[PDB]
Amino acid sequence: MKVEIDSFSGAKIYPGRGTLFVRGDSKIFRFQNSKSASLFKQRKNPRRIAWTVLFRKHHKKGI
Amino acid sequence: MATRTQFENSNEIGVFSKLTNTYCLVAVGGSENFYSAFEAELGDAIPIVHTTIAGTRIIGRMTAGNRRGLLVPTQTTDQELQHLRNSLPDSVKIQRVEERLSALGNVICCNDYVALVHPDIDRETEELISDVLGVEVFRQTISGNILVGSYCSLSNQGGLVHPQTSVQDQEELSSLLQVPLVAGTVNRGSSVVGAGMVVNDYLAVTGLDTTAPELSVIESIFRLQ
Amino acid sequence: SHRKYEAPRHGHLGFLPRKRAASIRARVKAFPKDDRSKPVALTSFLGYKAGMTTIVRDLDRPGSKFHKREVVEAVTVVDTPPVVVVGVVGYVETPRGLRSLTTVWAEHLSDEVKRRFYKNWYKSKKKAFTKYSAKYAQDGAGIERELARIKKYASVVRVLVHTQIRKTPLAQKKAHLAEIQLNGGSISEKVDWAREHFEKTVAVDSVFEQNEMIDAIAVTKGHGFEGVTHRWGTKKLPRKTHRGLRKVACIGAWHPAHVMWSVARAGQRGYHSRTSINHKIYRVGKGDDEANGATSFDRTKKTITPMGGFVHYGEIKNDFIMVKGCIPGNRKRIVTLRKSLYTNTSRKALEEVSLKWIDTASKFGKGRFQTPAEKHAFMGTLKKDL
Amino acid sequence: SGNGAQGTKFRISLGLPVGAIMNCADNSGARNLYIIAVKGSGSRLNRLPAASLGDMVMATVKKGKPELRKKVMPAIVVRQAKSWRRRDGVFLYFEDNAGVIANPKGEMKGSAITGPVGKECADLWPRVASNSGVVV
RNA sequence: GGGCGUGUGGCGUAGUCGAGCGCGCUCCCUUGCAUGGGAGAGGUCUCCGGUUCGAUUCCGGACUCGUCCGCCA
RNA sequence: CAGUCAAGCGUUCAUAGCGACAUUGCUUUUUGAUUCUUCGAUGUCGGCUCUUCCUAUCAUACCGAAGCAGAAUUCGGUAAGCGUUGGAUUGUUCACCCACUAAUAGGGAACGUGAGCUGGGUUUAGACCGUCGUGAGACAGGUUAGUUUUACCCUACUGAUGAAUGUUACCGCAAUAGUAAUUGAACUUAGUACGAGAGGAACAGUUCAUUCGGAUAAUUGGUUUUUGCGGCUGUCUGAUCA
RNA sequence: UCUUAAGGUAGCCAAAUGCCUCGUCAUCUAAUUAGUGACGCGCAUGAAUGGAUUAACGAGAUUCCCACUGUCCCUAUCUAC
RNA sequence: UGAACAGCCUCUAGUUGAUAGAAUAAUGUAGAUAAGGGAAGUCGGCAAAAUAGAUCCGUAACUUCGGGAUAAGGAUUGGC
Ligand SMILES: [Mg+2]
Ligand SMILES: [Mg+2]
Ligand SMILES: [Mg+2]
Ligand SMILES: [Mg+2]
Repeated sequence: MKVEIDSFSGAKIYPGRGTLFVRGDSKIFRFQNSKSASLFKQRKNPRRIAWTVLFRKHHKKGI
Repeated sequence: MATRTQFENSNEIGVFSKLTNTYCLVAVGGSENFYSAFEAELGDAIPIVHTTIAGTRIIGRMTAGNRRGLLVPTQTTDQELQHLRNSLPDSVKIQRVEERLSALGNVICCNDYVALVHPDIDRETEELISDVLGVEVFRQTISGNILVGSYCSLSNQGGLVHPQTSVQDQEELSSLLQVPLVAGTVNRGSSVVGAGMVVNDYLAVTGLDTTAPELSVIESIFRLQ
Repeated sequence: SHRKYEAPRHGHLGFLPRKRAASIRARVKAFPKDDRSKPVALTSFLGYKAGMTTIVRDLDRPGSKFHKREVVEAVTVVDTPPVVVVGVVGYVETPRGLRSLTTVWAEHLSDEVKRRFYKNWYKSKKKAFTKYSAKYAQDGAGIERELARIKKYASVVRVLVHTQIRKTPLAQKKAHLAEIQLNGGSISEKVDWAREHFEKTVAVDSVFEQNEMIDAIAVTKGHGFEGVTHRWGTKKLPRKTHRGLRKVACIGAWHPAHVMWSVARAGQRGYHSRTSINHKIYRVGKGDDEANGATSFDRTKKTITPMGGFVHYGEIKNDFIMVKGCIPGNRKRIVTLRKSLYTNTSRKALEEVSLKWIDTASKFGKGRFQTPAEKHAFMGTLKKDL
Repeated sequence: SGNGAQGTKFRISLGLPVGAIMNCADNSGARNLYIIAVKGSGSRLNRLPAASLGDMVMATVKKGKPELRKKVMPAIVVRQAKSWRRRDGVFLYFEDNAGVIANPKGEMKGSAITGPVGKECADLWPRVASNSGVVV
């Protein structure tokens, strides 16, 4: 199997878990759950959502 | 020979097969006649690999191949990649491509020396083609057809292009590729010639509905005699 | 006049009446056909439904488009402690059917099985099978005359077995007792096997093995009184309907001047005993083993229990059967797993199955992690961890 | 589908009933396709015949070029936008409903496809896979 | 749906079993408020079978058109 | 709707398929005829919903015949097990088109079904037009607006208890009653059999699908009084916190 | 030219007025007994029985389009009583 | 608060009356939400949804020149 990464939060996606979304510009996004999927549809920036891997990488948290 | 073959009724052989000088690729869900054509014509000198690309029977439109290298999309699984690595000779290089257009047989029309690509490919993918295939690359369209792999059939000796192609585009592409090109049809008038047939230096395989003048044009332009 | 447009009948008439079951343990109405050549073995087993999870396996179907490719499938887990053999019974065959003639019990009966014979256990002198154990502890006098009676008569031998409810996380303390048919050897060999196995435990791998197609017999989940729209699946009446719209409009013609039995009406939904056939066993797990949830490809030592335990059930410290798909009944319910009544080839019942990965994430939410070590490695250190 | 099917298709969750309007992905000059029928659909009282990805439908061009309007023609669904499950268990969906025009044998009226197509459609129709830019 | 009758040249129209006239225009002759005259072309008689010796004609079938009568509370 | 006879049609040949002139029947899903029951009222269109029955079988199963070479088709037998659709117009039944399908067969059950619905039509009282009439008014002529009541009883049906079989508990047997699965596509057989060619099968095998049914909730989606967490408006607790 | 007092003028129309009738042609739709525009030997239109036209207005009648949605495919769930 | 004797909250004043208790089946009455499609439902978009205040831009045919018109159609809005 392959373990994919969340396109919004960077969480690990196990097989059969979450959803996938193909945008009209032929780019693939993978969501681990409806929470990150709905935040993506609400167009929030993952750099400003405090629990995401990209936020913690930006803010040097836990280093 | 332009060999008459069907894929279970399908007269498009370039969709389900990829033929180069060094290897051949065929789909796993194929008939005995379809395998027997490649087995008899190619012989034991050239390996024939039954493969699946990205879980799809279509392999010719998904992959772009060369005698030096093979390009596969990102969606190709590790089991398929390892099976191709074992089955293929050590000379060829297999490298995954991470690119949005992702259907390399449609995107890329290539031979041993020179290649035509889709105009809008990424620069990293162009450099990856030039590295792995060792092939000089041009971004060009065949009379406004961006899918140069589907709308051109190319080999070392010559090339077949789309029938509704401007003549000025024909000498421009011929001078750019350093091979003679003929506008013609395959499979009783189907426009998609690259999807219609596969060709290499000594063999061309086409659909059963490809007529005799079309087959004569094929053997004339590809010098298979 | 005739019905204007044809449509199929709503519901199945062969599952009638849709009433509550007589007991919470469904009856095994038929056992596999005996042949007197195989060794003596049970025909069925008892377990408790624990819950469901997913697996990933590589499909082997030579001709499918998903041949030699990974698929993810839903399996359900049945917790099966080793069952305890107490008692055998023999059945003679009469022109009015099968009839039991004697029942010979084991000597020492545990408290969890003799709680089955009581409604008020806490106020009792616990006098059960006391004079029967007094019939024992002689040499043999009142015992092998009934055993030789079962040998001389009794064309069908069945074994009384009972679960070990105290090994499960259930709070019941009162075991389930059942009859399981023996399907090997002669009548004397059957009763000799039973006599040797009195007061002894039989494990689940002695009766089941992998890639075996089995049947699940259980009582379904109850739902109480239900209207006709969800109980039978009839079409909802339009919005501007006076006096309600979750109904059947015409419940019969003028003649015959009675409501027919075939007309869908409201009543009890669920809690019916069902037998679902052809479920393939993917794993016969051992409870005396770590890395139950590990496969040859995963190879991380984790048990079959998910994070936080099975929801509403608990732990799987005993042996278990991983079986493909859905079985009737909800969690914490007794379920009888039975061998197949016929030999199925089908190129699907003969498929050899080897698992790749088993899901052990939490079912009490959108679980991200399979093991607490993986969760700690991903999240780093927290405030509560010093 | 029916006649021009290259193999079989697993059941995809039906997302396009009769009366649905989808975008017209090819370069044939039509803008949208209006679904009036699904090939191979069954019969049930009150149930609308619905289409999924890779299905062949009967459609009319509601908006587009006047030589394409006001007539029925076969079409092939290439983008679904209602989420469906594969046998590897990913739930996936596009962001719009889209199809292309074809004859009853399945070869495309147009020549190029804009945007992605599904692999369950590209495997089933080779001409769509021939003119398709990206297959996901 | 049924009944009854109808079908001719480019147009209208005459036909007892043995396709004519008029109108359109082809040509020629003839002359304000533009005529007349003379030779022209023009049909598978709605179509298909049988009778006769030969059916526009008699009969049978089909097509087409036009009339008349027709559901419920 | 079904027979009997057979002058003829069918190149030849009554009966493969038909069949004139005659003649024997069946049915009560047509419309009449009659007035037996109901006028101290049995709710008269159509549709929606739902069950069951009939066979005079449209499809599916197995067969017989052909003016059956193959493919397609036609006639007939056992057969009612199983299915018989989505729409535009019209209040409609009916009809007529579009389209899918294996097929889009015909009917009954107080012209099934209004204390099941609806109220478009018809069929009150308002109003307009045309025709008729001096007029009041008339018109299965057209148009528009027009209250759809009651079940808590008995039976029936669906589910639920329960006295009495010395008491109580556990494990069982099975009389009787019900019953369920259905249809298609693709690959291959095979461009094979057959045929002069055009054309072009079938059995076995494999992978899927349609309709139906019984469950189930690992995943995905839906649902939110977990008023669980966060945010936001207005006001009130002097502010803050809450 | 008859008949009669005089013979339907200007306009309008399968119109809320046309039996035949689902009139014929065009358009609208995949498909329209609906709608609109034309035509008129109009059963039985027509001039203060008022004719034709008409901006604005209408809890009036009818048709189409965009948006919108549990009206529907096909149902599911929640709250109060 | 707000344009406002609108709606919502509060002060003075006045009530705290309407048989209650326990559970949360079906069918109701009233209030709601729904993936994908978007009137395919129906006699008929019935019912519901969508739109909504204010500022700026822009506004057709037709007309009795007064209107149509908030036509249609776009953008913005908090706190400091
Ligand atoms: Mg009826
Ligand atoms: Mg019927
Ligand atoms: Mg859960
Ligand atoms: Mg309906």
